[PDB]
Amino acid sequence: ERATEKEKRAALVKDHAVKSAQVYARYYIDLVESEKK
Amino acid sequence: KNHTSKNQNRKDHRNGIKKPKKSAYTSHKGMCPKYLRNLRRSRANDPRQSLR
Amino acid sequence: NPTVKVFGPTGTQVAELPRPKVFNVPLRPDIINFVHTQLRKCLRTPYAVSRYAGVQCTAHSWGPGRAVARLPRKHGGIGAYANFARGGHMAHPTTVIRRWCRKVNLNQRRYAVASALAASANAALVEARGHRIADVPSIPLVVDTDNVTKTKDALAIIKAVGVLRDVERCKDSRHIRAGRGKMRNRRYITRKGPLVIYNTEDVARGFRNLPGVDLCHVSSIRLLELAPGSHPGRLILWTKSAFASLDDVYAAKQNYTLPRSCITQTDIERILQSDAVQKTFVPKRDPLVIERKVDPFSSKEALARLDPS
Amino acid sequence: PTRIRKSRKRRGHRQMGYGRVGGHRKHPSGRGKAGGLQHKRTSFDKYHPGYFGKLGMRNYHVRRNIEYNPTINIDKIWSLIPEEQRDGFLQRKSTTEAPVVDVTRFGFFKVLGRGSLPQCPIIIKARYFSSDAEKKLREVGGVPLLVP
Amino acid sequence: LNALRIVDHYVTYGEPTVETIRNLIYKRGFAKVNGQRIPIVDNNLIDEQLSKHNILCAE
Amino acid sequence: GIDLKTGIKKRKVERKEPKSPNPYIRLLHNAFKVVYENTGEDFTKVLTKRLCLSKTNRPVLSVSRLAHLMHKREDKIAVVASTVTNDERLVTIPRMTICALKFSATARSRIEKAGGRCMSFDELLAEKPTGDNCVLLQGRRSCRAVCKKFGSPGRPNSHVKPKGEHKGRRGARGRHSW
RNA sequence: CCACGCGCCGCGGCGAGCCCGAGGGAGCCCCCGCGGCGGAGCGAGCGCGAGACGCCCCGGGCCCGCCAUGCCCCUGCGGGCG
Repeated sequence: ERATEKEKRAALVKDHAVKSAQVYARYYIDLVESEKK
Repeated sequence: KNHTSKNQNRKDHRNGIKKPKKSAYTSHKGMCPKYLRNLRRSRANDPRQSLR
Repeated sequence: NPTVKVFGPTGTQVAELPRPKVFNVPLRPDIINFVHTQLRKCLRTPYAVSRYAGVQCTAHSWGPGRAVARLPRKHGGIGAYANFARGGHMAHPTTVIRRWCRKVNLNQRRYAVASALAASANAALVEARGHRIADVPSIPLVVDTDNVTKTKDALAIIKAVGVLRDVERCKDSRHIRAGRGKMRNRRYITRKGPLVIYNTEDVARGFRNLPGVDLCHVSSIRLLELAPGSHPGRLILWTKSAFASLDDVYAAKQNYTLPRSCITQTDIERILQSDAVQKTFVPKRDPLVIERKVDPFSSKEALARLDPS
Repeated sequence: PTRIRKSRKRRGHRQMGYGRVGGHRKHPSGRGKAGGLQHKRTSFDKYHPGYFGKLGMRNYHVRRNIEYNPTINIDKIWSLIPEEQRDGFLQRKSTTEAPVVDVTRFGFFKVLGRGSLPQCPIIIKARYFSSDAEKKLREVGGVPLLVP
Repeated sequence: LNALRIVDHYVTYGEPTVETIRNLIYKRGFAKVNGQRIPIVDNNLIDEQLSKHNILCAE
Repeated sequence: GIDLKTGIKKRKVERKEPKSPNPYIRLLHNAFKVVYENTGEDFTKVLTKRLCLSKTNRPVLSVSRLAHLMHKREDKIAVVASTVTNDERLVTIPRMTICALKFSATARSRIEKAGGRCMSFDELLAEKPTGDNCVLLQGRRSCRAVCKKFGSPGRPNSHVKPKGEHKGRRGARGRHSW
């Protein structure tokens, strides 16, 4: 059961990461643009 | 050397600068006797009382 | 309650005797070794050097200006009266006022002999001590040996109860020892063999000249005989009378109660495998994975773990 | 054992644990408890109060047996009573045949009252009794008696 | 910032760029789990100690 | 060079193993440690350290103290890590279940006559290894004569008796006699 | 280095107890075996003399002696209760 929980948790972190990496990238790009405007 | 205070503050701060310990703050040493007698008289009644 | 078997001179089981309480006593190697060490020091004979040694000659320091060391010198100028001087006293002379004997409490001495007797009844300890006991039919060995006055009779009884290989291990082991011990009246060393304990029987003459065989009476069981080298585990050939009277000798100690039996390592292991402890045991959280560092940017598989996208 | 001693672990170290600046020297501070009021005054003050001076009356010869005053507390009087007798005495209470203890036979001349006594009435005999001894014994119903 | 000025001679300081932070966290980053220096090679270790703070992954 | 001498304050010495040559004490300490590793019950964490203590740290507990301590809880099994001893002062001992490292013969007879059971640490491990219905009790550590004399006598606030006979006026008859 | 005395620590036996004292026992390491030390303290002494708590530790409270002081009262510079 512990291995099953570990597999489930690993996917949740990977999913959070595939989304956050893209959300945060927009934030960094927007920060450069916002100061310029 | 007749006198040196060098190193003295390194020795003091090596394992020192120690607090005066608890039970020194709440000590009754030097408290007025009349107040201390009143405290004992008040304590010896009902829940605070510790006699049989 | 277990009963030990009593063998005859022929070596056949003849009768059974109930087990004495002394064997049940806990086996304490630490107590037997402490009591063994102090008792063997008590037997020591006092040695010392002469008081007048190295101070018989007349030597006074030459003093400064003579281009010589200041140590006391004889009329010749020969160094004397010093530890570093040939013909000089010891810096700290050996003295007879040393306390050769140590002291043990009677209870502690009684505890050590009770534990040594218990070790004798443990077969593993006797074999570990180096006795040959594979042939011997039961440990403890109790034999109905009548008054044996002939060594040949004693050898026959010992062959028939299996103690012969131990008697031969000690006979073939006699050698001249190493060191200056030879010159000091300690020339030959032989192995230690079976210990005969006897009560109301003349078995001493028969077994006295057997090699490695030592004899003792049940009233004065000696610890040094019971634990040779501080190691408990003596092969003990008990006579029927001696074994029967062991529980009577222990009563004769006016106010001594044999130490109460305690668990063994095997008993502790069995409890640690018992259902009650296993029910209490709780499973631990899974450990952490350390994983040695690798450059993430070095490979896309490495980068993926930190950055999936 | 000499082999297990620290001195045999100081071989090769020269001074042997005594210091290069000041080595072991013959009696450096003087022989015995000397200098008590002068250079060792600090030690005698910090650890020995009452070492110096005369305190009270001097008896040229003390009679040790005359000043021997063994004492017993009221709590232990019942232990002198053997266990077999003790349980029966306690259960039956009893004033007609109460237990009688002569502490002097057991080796004690004075009774004191440190603890408490069981309710059973008990007659206690001694050469002297404390005030509490008498009060606690009388309250239990026991009689404090003097012994010739 | 007042404490840092006292120790200025011993240190060098500046505002870090996001790429500088990423390179330090990825190439040289090591955790402090159980007072041990555990290398951060996966998003699992960060999740384990920082899920309460919502810091699930390296990003 | 790394500066490890700042907020770091040395290491402490705590006895992790019993110095007892007795094989029995080592057998129980290892057993109670095995239970503690598998189930981290705090009753077992203390028992494991109470078996590693010294004789001075492990004081005697009489059947009189145990009666007073278990006055409200007769059902609970007293667990003492030292010797249980008799108190001739207490005429009647109550029934109590006590587990100890040793019971004096006079104490053992009294507890059994009362109907109480004198357990042993091995028996406690077999029945209640985690320590359910059991109270870890301790004797008074600072009851030793050696503890009473610890300190500097002759200091104004010390309140400790001097080690020798002394028998003199200076320093004793009050603050002024110094 | 050894002896002896003191302090502290660890360990073993036993436990309000504990103890190879000198010795004695046909008796060698076995058995038996007092003081002593601890268990009560304090006061110059006369003398008097501890319970109320308390896992432990500490602090407080209370009790004992010494030192005062106020009452009460017996068998009275004596006892008690503060």
